[PDB]
Amino acid sequence: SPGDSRRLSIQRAIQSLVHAAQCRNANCSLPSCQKMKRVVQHTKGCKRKTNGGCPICKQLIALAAYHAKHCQENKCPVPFCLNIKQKLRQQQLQHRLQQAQMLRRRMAS
Ligand SMILES: [Zn+2]
Ligand SMILES: [Zn+2]
Ligand SMILES: [Zn+2]
Repeated sequence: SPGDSRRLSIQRAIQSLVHAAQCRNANCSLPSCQKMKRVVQHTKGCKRKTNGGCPICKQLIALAAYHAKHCQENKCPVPFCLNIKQKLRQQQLQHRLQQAQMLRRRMAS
C-alpha cells in the first residue's frame, strides 16, 4: 500500500539520521551513513537554517519532527530535535495559560 510504504520509508530515514548524528567512524559502512552524515555536518555549519530558507535544513527539521515526537534522549544530537521538544513544551505552557484564562474570565470584572 502507499500508506505502509511512506511510513516504512520515514522510519528507515529517522533510524539513519539517529545513526549518522552520532557516528564517528569514517570507517562506517552503512549505505545511508555518508549522505546523512553530510546533511548533519551541513547543519552544524549553517547559520541561517530555516529562517533563511536553507533547503537542506528545511527538509531535516521536517524529518526531526517525525523523530522528536518519540525521542526520549536528553542530550539528543539530531539537529533540531531539542528545538522541536522546546516548541512542544512551549505549546503546553501556553495551553495551561489558556486553561487559567478560562477560569479567570469566569470570575472577571
Ligand atoms: Zn555511520
Ligand atoms: Zn542549512
Ligand atoms: Zn532526538
